Amino acid sequence: SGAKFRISLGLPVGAVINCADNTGAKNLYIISVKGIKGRLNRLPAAGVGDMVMATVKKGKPELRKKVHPAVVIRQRKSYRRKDGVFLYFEDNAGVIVNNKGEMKGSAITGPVAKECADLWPRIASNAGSIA
Amino acid sequence: EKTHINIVVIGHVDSGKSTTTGHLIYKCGGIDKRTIEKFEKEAAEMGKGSFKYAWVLDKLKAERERGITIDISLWKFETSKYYVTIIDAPGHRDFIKNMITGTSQADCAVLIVAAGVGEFEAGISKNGQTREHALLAYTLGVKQLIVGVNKMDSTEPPYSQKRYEEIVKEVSTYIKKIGYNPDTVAFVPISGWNGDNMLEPSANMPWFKGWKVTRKDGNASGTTLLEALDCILPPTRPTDKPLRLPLQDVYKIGGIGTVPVGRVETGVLKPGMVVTFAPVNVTTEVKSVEMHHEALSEALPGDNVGFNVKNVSVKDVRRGNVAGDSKNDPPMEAAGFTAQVIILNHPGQISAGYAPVLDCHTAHIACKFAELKEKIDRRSGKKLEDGPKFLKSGDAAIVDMVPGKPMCVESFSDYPPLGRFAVRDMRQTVAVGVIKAVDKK
Amino acid sequence: FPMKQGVLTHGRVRLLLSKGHSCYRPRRTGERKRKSVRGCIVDANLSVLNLVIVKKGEKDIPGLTDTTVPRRLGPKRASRIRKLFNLSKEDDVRQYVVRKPLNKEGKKPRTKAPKIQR
RNA sequence: GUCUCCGUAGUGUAGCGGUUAUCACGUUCGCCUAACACGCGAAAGGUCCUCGGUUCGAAACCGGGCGGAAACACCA
RNA sequence: CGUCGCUACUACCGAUUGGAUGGUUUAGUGAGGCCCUCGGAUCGGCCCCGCCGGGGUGCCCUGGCGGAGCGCUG
RNA sequence: AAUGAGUCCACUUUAAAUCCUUUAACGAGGAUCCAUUGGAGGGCAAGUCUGGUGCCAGCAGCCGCGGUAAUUCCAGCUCCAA
RNA sequence: GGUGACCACGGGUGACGGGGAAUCAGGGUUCGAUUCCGGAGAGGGAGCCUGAGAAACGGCUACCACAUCCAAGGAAGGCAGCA
RNA sequence: UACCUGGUUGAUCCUGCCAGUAGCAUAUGCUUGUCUCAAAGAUUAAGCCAUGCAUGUCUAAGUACGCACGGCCGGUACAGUGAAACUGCGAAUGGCUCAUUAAAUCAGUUAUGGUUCCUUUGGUCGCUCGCCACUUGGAUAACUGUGGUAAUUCUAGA
Ligand SMILES: [Mg+2]
Ligand SMILES: [Mg+2]
Ligand SMILES: [Mg+2]
Ligand SMILES: [Mg+2]
Ligand SMILES: [Mg+2]
Ligand SMILES: [Mg+2]
Ligand SMILES: [Mg+2]
Ligand SMILES: [Mg+2]
Ligand SMILES: [Mg+2]
Repeated sequence: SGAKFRISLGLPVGAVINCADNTGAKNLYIISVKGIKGRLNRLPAAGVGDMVMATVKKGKPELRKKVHPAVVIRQRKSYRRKDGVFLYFEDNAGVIVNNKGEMKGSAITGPVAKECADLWPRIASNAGSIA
Repeated sequence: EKTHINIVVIGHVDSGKSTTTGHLIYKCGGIDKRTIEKFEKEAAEMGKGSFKYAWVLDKLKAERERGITIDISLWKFETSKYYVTIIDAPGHRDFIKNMITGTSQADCAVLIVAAGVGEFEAGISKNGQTREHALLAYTLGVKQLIVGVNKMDSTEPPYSQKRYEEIVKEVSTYIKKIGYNPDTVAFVPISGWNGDNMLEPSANMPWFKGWKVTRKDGNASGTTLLEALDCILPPTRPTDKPLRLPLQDVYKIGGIGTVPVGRVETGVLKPGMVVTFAPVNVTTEVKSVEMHHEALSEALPGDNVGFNVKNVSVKDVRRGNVAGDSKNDPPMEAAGFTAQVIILNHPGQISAGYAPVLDCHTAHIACKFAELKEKIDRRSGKKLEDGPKFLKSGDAAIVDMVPGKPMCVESFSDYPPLGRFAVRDMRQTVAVGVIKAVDKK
Repeated sequence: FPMKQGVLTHGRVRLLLSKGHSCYRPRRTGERKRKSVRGCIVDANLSVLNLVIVKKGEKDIPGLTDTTVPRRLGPKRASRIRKLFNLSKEDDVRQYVVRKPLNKEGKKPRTKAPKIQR
């Protein structure tokens, strides 16, 4: 199998990231991160490959005032990939999925982090490229 | 060259139907190595690695996600003696109508039986389907079948002689009651996932000498499942009778329109000849005929053929219709038909009026008893009583039927594969019947 | 993808190839089509490498430097046979042409000579 | 195909594994008026979509199948 | 004849710095082609000319290896 | 007595056919080898016929018909127009 | 400076223009996507090679939207032609 | 064919609209025996297209050493029939559609003394004083051979 290693998160609650799928949503506003137990005063933060709860602030009106599961596919914060490579992306981007992991949309614009691609097979199939 | 037959693989859930079928296909020149390598890549990506051979036929997203065979799928592989296309049954009581559909359009049947400890016994039980699949194959009209014993490496100890002999005995003791002769039925110990005893004789199990069959037409004795597939007797194809096509599925392909696909029961189908569909009563002209990505000029009986009819939408003709020649006598709606049902397993008493689902050929539509005419003995059409009040399991009876939803049926005397039907209720097999008379509109 | 002289890189590039450049023949007159070509610098990532011997070694390579296959058909121009056979001026130019002897089983044997030009 | 929900007098549709009931009507309906209308009186009216299992017995506990009502997939 | 009360249908106003789909555009970024100024991966000619050679008679008519004149050139 | 509409040989046509025109032989007495579509209060040609329904069902472009004796609805018959 | 109540400019068109069609006292009112002539376009734009003639698309280049094959490294598209 | 009729009222003259009436042009319903013509995915989506075809071309008169056939008449450059290929020409016509387009397109009229023009036809082609001309040089096709890619009407080396 193989589990995901720890990476630098850099996307706390309240971050607005780009919406990289063709669902008609333009951005995702992260309201929480899945699997976060917590700590007093600590903001729950997410890296690439993390499932988050998000609301779209701008986009199609039938997606706006709801809570969607999303997965972070690109982050601007540099992270180490266990081989000495510190990688970061041009923008923070995620895609809208359901709780089972498959995307609401059908295509992804831009690259997808290898961590997210390895952890979510349904995202990796629609990924144009893996960085 | 080559003759056409159809084979259905029937058995219990998790007994290895789709995996066995896919590996038999791969060994018989079905698909190249890199396509199945990509299939295994995907299978590893989600998790279900052992289901990779199951993917060759289970192409749908839902089937691939659940790892469960839902719908019938076709695939072709050329063998030593002749061409064959395989019907992959679901193997679930939830999709029993689907396998009734699939078993109807098949000439032979491969009864896959699990050999691992526990799975065999769970298969042969009141909630099992190894009884049900074999019974319905005999009901719908599959005479010659083969029983294959799978998962020889799963059982403890692996490749055991005592296990296989016990399986053969326990299958034979009930297949005699169903109707198939174990002397004519070939028994093959196989392993689809490992690929054992399928194309070449085995090395892990030298104890198996070889199966033998004793038929009137010809005696055969092979070592692998392929040799058993070749020795299957050719069916009697009724080419002179008027054409009938029980419809399997409807597709709307880009640029060639809506192409009904169904098995040729009687007659011959050719391009440029006007057909009528019995239930919806729509006339249309056939453009072209093909099979398995290959065209045909003449479509012989017992062939899964796809033909393009002109100017009919995908919704107008749906799953379950019967197609036929417009010039020859057509299939027409059956307002009522007198059927000879034999009650197999029904706990409650049968009165005239309860509505089970009656599956004639491909489709499934519930029907209601109007009145029960005569209580008839278990064979020979021997009259016993006039006008019974109620019926019970273990008896035959002539009955007149009024379907709730419109349906077309044909008599067993005119078209023998049309006449076969089964009756289902209580989520079980309640009766077995054939149609002798039918009233048209 | 064949390599093109002058690309001056290792890897593949896309070039708008016109008539008579390389790696491209025009389907119709004036047509230029963009095509992918390998760079001229050779590295590990190749299928084949074309090599042409410029000068002979000390010994003979088996199957390569032996059994010299002749050029099929000789010169067709009158001046081009004059150079090859050192003709001065009009010295049996008709009969100094190269005659091609062709032999087939059912064929009745015959010699073949070209229509010499200029 | 795959899932998600809804489906009880003719509609309004409460419901409780020991009872599908009532309500507003709609109708019927004595009840007036030539006829109305206006009032007066009463009634009927339910397989709980449907069929099963569970259960001492279930509409409902569980599952199916059918329709609708939403998606999601679906390329010889 | 009008208000009021009940039931339908049709439009109107209306917070929501409402929403959606078109069209035309400012500004920013800007593929690609074309033109100009460079550029020079390569391919040919002359100067070949270390030499054997040479004929009107060391003074070559050149039939080739070969360096390369390490220039002039297209 | 006369004919076709159809069966159908040949010719003809035509790139090759088809069709038309010719032409053998069959082919009409419910000549069952069967003419329909809309109407009959007025506008607007045609019934104050008969049987049902009873302000219901329905008809009705408009006037209007129908609440138990309907020239108007549903039908039969008979008529009208093309 | 130039154009405008002699209607500029702007907007709409369910507008390709014309020869023509329907109707028919006379006058008119509507219709002309449609076989003849002229124009425009080849999914939307844009830029070009060749050639006397093209801003050609049953030619090319790029972007956008769709969309085919793939061994995922690439490659190939334009039926408002006849079906 | 230069035409009217029913409906406001207790009844009458009007105004006035509604309804009737006839044609054609789309669809639809019912019906349909013969024969001659004949429109036909324009209206909505100038929306999307599988497959197949729709543009190729040689005379005596540009280039044949393909055997791919073949007359040889036999001591000869080339008999001839000709694949392929080079060269030349065509592929800017035709066909489809009507989205754009409101002095724009288009119609009639007129001009290019303000321009270009393949092809055909007709002129012009000794008008020029200036060590191959009895004919000059090199390359490349087709062709042989070695291949690369999963793939293409992709192409490289010799
Ligand atoms: Mg705090
Ligand atoms: Mg010459
Ligand atoms: Mg009448
Ligand atoms: Mg327009
Ligand atoms: Mg026009
Ligand atoms: Mg035109
Ligand atoms: Mg154009
Ligand atoms: Mg263009
Ligand atoms: Mg030219």
